[PDB]
Amino acid sequence: AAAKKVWSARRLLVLLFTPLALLPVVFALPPKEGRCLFVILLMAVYWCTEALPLSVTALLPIVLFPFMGILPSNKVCPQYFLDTNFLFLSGLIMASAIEEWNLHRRIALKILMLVGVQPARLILGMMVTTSFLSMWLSNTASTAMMLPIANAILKSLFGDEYRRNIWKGFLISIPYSASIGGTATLTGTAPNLILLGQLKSFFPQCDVVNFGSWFIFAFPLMLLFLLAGWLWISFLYGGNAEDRARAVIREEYQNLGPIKFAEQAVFILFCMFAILLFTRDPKFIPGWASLFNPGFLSDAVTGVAIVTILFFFPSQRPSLKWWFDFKAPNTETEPLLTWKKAQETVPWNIILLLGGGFAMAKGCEESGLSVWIGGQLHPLENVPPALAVLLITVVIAFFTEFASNTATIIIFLPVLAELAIRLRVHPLYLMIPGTVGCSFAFMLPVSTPPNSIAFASGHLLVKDMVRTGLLMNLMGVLLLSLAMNTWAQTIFQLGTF
Amino acid sequence: AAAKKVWSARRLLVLLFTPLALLPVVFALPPKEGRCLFVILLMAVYWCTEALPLSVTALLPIVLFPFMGILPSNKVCPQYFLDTNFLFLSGLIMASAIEEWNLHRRIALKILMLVGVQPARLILGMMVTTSFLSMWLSNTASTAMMLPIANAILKSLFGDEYRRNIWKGFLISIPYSASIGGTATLTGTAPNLILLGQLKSFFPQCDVVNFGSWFIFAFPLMLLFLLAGWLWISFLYGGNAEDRARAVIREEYQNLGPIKFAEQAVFILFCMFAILLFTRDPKFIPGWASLFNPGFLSDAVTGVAIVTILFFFPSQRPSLKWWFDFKAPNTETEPLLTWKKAQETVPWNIILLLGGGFAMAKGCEESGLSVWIGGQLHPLENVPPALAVLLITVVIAFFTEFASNTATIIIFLPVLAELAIRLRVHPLYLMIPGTVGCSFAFMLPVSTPPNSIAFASGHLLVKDMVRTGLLMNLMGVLLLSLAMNTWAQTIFQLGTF
Ligand SMILES: CC(C)CCC[C@@H](C)[C@H]1CC[C@H]2[C@@H]3CC=C4C[C@@H](O)CC[C@]4(C)[C@H]3CC[C@]12C
Ligand SMILES: CC(C)CCC[C@@H](C)[C@H]1CC[C@H]2[C@@H]3CC=C4C[C@@H](O)CC[C@]4(C)[C@H]3CC[C@]12C
Ligand SMILES: CC(C)CCC[C@@H](C)[C@H]1CC[C@H]2[C@@H]3CC=C4C[C@@H](O)CC[C@]4(C)[C@H]3CC[C@]12C
Ligand SMILES: CC(C)CCC[C@@H](C)[C@H]1CC[C@H]2[C@@H]3CC=C4C[C@@H](O)CC[C@]4(C)[C@H]3CC[C@]12C
Ligand SMILES: CC(C)CCC[C@@H](C)[C@H]1CC[C@H]2[C@@H]3CC=C4C[C@@H](O)CC[C@]4(C)[C@H]3CC[C@]12C
Ligand SMILES: CC(C)CCC[C@@H](C)[C@H]1CC[C@H]2[C@@H]3CC=C4C[C@@H](O)CC[C@]4(C)[C@H]3CC[C@]12C
Ligand SMILES: CC(C)CCC[C@@H](C)[C@H]1CC[C@H]2[C@@H]3CC=C4C[C@@H](O)CC[C@]4(C)[C@H]3CC[C@]12C
Ligand SMILES: CC(C)CCC[C@@H](C)[C@H]1CC[C@H]2[C@@H]3CC=C4C[C@@H](O)CC[C@]4(C)[C@H]3CC[C@]12C
Ligand SMILES: CC(C)CCC[C@@H](C)[C@H]1CC[C@H]2[C@@H]3CC=C4C[C@@H](O)CC[C@]4(C)[C@H]3CC[C@]12C
Ligand SMILES: CC(C)CCC[C@@H](C)[C@H]1CC[C@H]2[C@@H]3CC=C4C[C@@H](O)CC[C@]4(C)[C@H]3CC[C@]12C
Ligand SMILES: CC(C)CCC[C@@H](C)[C@H]1CC[C@H]2[C@@H]3CC=C4C[C@@H](O)CC[C@]4(C)[C@H]3CC[C@]12C
Ligand SMILES: CC(C)CCC[C@@H](C)[C@H]1CC[C@H]2[C@@H]3CC=C4C[C@@H](O)CC[C@]4(C)[C@H]3CC[C@]12C
Ligand SMILES: CCCCCCCCCCCCCC
Ligand SMILES: CCCCCCCCCCCCCC
Ligand SMILES: CCCCCCCCCCCCCC
Ligand SMILES: CCCCCCCCCCCCCC
Ligand SMILES: CCCCCCCCCCCCCC
Ligand SMILES: CCCCCCCCCCCCCC
Ligand code: NA
Ligand code: NA
Repeated sequence: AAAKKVWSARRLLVLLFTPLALLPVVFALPPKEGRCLFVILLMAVYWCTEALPLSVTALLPIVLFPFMGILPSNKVCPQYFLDTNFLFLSGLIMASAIEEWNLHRRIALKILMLVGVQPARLILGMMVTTSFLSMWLSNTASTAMMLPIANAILKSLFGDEYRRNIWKGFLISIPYSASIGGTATLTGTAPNLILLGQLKSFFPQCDVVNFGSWFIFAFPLMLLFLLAGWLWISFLYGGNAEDRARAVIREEYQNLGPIKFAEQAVFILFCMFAILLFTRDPKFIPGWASLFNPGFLSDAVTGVAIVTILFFFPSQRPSLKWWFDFKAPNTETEPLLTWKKAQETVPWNIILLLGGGFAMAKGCEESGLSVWIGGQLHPLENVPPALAVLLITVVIAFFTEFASNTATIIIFLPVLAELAIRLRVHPLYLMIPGTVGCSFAFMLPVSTPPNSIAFASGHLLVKDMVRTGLLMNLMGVLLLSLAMNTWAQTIFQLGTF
Repeated sequence: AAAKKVWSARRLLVLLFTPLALLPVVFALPPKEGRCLFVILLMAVYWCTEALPLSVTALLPIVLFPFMGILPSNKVCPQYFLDTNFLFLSGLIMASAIEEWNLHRRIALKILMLVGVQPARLILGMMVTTSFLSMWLSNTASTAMMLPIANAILKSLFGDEYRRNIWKGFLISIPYSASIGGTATLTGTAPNLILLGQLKSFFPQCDVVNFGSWFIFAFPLMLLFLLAGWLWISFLYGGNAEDRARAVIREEYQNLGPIKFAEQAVFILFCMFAILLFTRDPKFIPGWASLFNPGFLSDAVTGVAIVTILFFFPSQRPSLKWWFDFKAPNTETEPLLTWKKAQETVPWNIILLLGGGFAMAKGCEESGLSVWIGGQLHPLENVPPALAVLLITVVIAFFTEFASNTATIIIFLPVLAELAIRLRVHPLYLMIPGTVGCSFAFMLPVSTPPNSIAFASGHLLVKDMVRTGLLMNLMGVLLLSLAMNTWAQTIFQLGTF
């Protein structure tokens, strides 16, 4: 009867009744901690229910922290453009340049010719390809470059319900596989570097964690959880015609024609971007960042420097004969990427969302909410450490679904640092589960910017990724427990304290 | 002969030959100061020559400051989203909402009916109206709301060279008049508040400057320089037909129809935005910011809070009968502004440009370049103070043309604070000329975000605003000298030290 009427006004009802519902939180715990917790929970609920646009919800700290006395306006505001947001923006512009010169179509056609016209084969091929792309680039970047290729693939092989279910699954596989791929390498995603820096600050003595040890630990996790995710996606979606389809694919590749100068320039800039990101500061061999002041350089500088080249590099072959040829027309050359096209194709909503995550994080530590959470976990000492770390990674994997991976790892890592020493257990035994599990962002679009990129297409529903990410998070937590129980205690020698 | 060939490749030639030309600067003065000066001059040249897009040039500090050892990456990047950038973004979104509901057309038609079909009358009317709008709102905001009205006006009265010259002049009058209007009131523009805060920090004893004194000092400057600018624009541009034109104007107003609920809601949100901005913290009567922690609240919080309402407020009249009427269709209501339309219509290039200004400013003080500049001005002591302040405001008015007003005022105000004490003159006699003259941004689009908004239309040329802003800056400097010589020495009692 009235259920349809209530469900029609879902937005305003949630907006007006969420602060009222979360009001007892403020009175439950100390004032600043209570107000910060109220802000965090309000932001999470508004993100999950889509009561406000993700960007608008991300701007909530600017209003809430100063009014509640948590952070000044001059402190919460600069958090929205930390250097990580520049790296993500530079990756987005690089992906925009890749799309704009039809390089994604060439890559997609190459993938179809290599793999074939089989939805399961194509899904798995992009799973491994995007994970490989994510071991060196950020998850948001790799997702922003792999949705163009995936959409080209779909428009290729498909030119009823099976098609559109394949659409849903074929597009859900990319952000998930990017989040999977970010975990194995320290350079793969920001939370790994956050873990390393926080370990250096908290524990100068502990130096067993490097690129090699982290890679040998987490690559099996990549393989296992990637296969598990691929099987889940395949089962949920998809369970002389082949010769004709391959003939059409080859005809389309020939219709693409020879590679243009702009495509080669964009691809070479991509290769330089990835190589400079990886070689900036490896932890086994020093990088080129050692040639300058320590701590002055980051991945944001590399990204911005690479992107700057796209805005003045010519898109056509420059010939010295033009200067001598007075008969040649005097027209300005087209750059690789104009700012107009970039501004049209850059998702600034994602930038604002990441900024909201950073701001809510800084509010969390500054208000003392993180210290309060660490203090509240004190009675978790009689509980055996194994399933204690199990429930810790469960709650971390289920809280990273609201904020970004970077925000949740910054919020929770010092809490785990205090908790591990307080419970006389090995710190890494709690350091690593949180860092890996924060990348398990699968429920909502706001969980990670890759998911927002996925719904940028419009073929994915919230309920679908909710249903998939439930079991994705479950298997991720189970494999984290397996890693902590079998081969983490020897690689990082964390089995003895 | 080859002049056309060289002028064809203006972009790359400037890009490659500007660092080479500015190379001796690094060796001329101490290393960090030299590198910072090189960055500032390179950014200014690239902005003036359009060698790179304004946003791309604004991103130069992220690459240059960390590589040159001036600022760390974690200290340059957050400068791009200081709270000044949220206030401007909120104003841009508010202007977008005003445009999206055709309120600008209603205001424009009202202006034509009040004024008449006369280009000089309309130009002057918008001069005073935009100056009035700028006494309480930021220059960028008021410009972003007044270009829509101006474009509606042009499409109204005009439906050969005289038309298009009127186009140029009619569109140049808005950003200029906004920059004029920002100076008279402390709340008018950010540099006035920067002056007040820097005066409080440097000179706690000096408290003669308040809202009333600044207003009575600078309102005559508004009137004089506004009339001078209006005469210059009129002379440069523009030097029973009237009844029929007025009949068409009235017919268009009737075609607009009755004001919709969305238009009234947007206008009321505008009024609340302006009132809350003005009453947040007046310096003669305390505002509502005194109800909270001191220094926690700013104009950014007010702007974001007001803009947040636009994204969930319904655009249609909500009736309680809908709940009882079970036969009514159950469709979601349209909000006042969706995030998609805002993201389409927000000029993020302006946000990046302002961030580049903030970053280059912080690089300027951190590297010691500001202290070096202050030390170099030591031999300017035998020169009489009058024409010394004249040349000081000349160089300030001619340097604010490259960076934003906020960036240049932050860069130069501490330098003037040291210089005034070093030359045993009244500090305000140097405080005020710099603050007012930094708002004299008239040469280039990068001089102030209002100018970028002006070229957002595309009917303005660089040479035209260069030609106009030359004399605009000249008259502004002359009137600053007049104010410093006649009625500043009594209002601020700065004639005796
Ligand atoms: C927003 C909707 C969708 C989810 C539910 C949120 C609200 C109703 C829930 C979430 C967690 C809840 C709190 C959990 C624990 C406590 C401590 C107790 O001593 C008093 C009640 C209090 C403070 C609860 C109040 C209600 C609460 C804030
Ligand atoms: C996880 C699901 C069930 C609920 C949604 C998450 C939020 C709203 C829940 C999860 C656990 C909850 C907390 C559990 C226990 C306490 C201690 C009590 O003295 C005050 C409330 C407080 C601090 C709760 C606040 C609300 C809380 C943070
Ligand atoms: C083996 C015979 C039949 C075919 C030849 C192999 C071809 C199709 C394979 C071999 C190596 C492959 C490349 C390996 C890695 C990458 C990087 C990835 O980001 C996009 C796809 C791309 C660029 C692949 C395209 C297809 C490729 C070029
Ligand atoms: C191929 C394109 C993308 C350019 C990148 C080339 C890479 C491989 C180059 C460029 C700069 C180089 C670094 C420059 C300086 C040093 C310091 C030295 O004590 C050890 C080697 C090391 C750390 C180099 C390693 C290789 C390096 C990172
Ligand atoms: C590096 C030294 C030589 C100075 C800089 C020379 C630059 C400005 C010159 C060298 C070669 C030139 C290119 C040669 C040929 C063409 C094709 C024609 O449609 C004009 C643009 C374009 C694309 C020229 C742009 C300018 C250019 C790139
Ligand atoms: C919302 C963000 C900032 C943090 C995530 C939710 C936090 C506040 C929740 C998640 C799980 C919660 C804990 C769950 C169970 C217990 C056991 C008992 O002693 C009550 C408090 C305590 C220790 C809770 C404290 C609050 C807690 C840590
Ligand atoms: C970029 C173009 C358009 C404008 C001109 C910029 C270059 C050529 C100019 C601007 C200011 C100049 C500097 C001004 C003063 C000095 C100090 C002197 O002891 C050595 C030369 C040196 C260091 C000049 C070198 C050339 C210079 C850097
Ligand atoms: C204003 C026009 C003429 C030039 C463009 C502005 C820049 C490039 C000019 C204006 C004034 C110039 C400065 C004037 C005097 C000196 C002192 C000398 O020991 C080193 C160079 C230095 C520090 C110059 C550097 C370049 C400079 C800052
Ligand atoms: C005097 C007779 C002939 C006509 C009636 C006067 C009308 C046309 C005038 C009187 C006051 C005027 C308003 C005064 C101030 C503003 C705010 C400005 O931001 C937009 C125009 C607007 C909204 C004006 C519109 C025209 C207006 C309503
Ligand atoms: C009309 C719409 C836009 C709402 C704004 C109303 C304005 C005029 C109201 C709202 C909040 C008010 C302030 C609330 C509290 C105080 C502190 C008191 O010691 C002096 C008055 C002062 C400073 C009020 C001044 C008037 C004020 C600023
Ligand atoms: C404040 C209390 C009453 C709870 C919140 C009630 C809100 C959700 C209700 C009250 C009146 C309602 C509006 C009444 C009429 C219409 C027209 C119809 O096309 C549905 C949408 C719309 C625009 C409704 C949207 C939801 C609404 C604004
Ligand atoms: C580029 C930004 C950061 C600053 C603006 C330009 C600065 C560097 C320029 C503008 C005018 C210049 C001054 C002009 C004249 C003199 C007199 C003599 O003693 C040489 C140095 C000195 C004192 C110059 C120092 C540098 C200076 C202050
Ligand atoms: C004085 C009371 C403090 C605790 C309650 C604060 C409630 C703030 C609600 C903000 C809602 C913003 C979105 C509409
Ligand atoms: C104890 C000092 C602060 C008291 C008020 C805290 C809550 C303020 C909420 C402001 C909400 C503004 C929404 C636009
Ligand atoms: C035979 C190979 C021809 C290659 C042509 C394209 C070269 C593109 C180079 C881009 C370099 C970008 C960084 C300077
Ligand atoms: C070691 C030399 C330091 C001084 C010169 C630095 C030159 C930097 C040029 C950067 C140009 C960026 C736009 C192409
Ligand atoms: C004295 C330590 C720094 C030496 C080098 C200074 C100049 C660096 C320029 C880097 C330019 C990078 C362009 C992409
Ligand atoms: C008779 C007057 C009718 C007015 C209808 C429109 C009212 C709009 C109110 C907007 C309020 C925005 C802040 C809550
Ligand atoms: Na997350
Ligand atoms: Na300026």
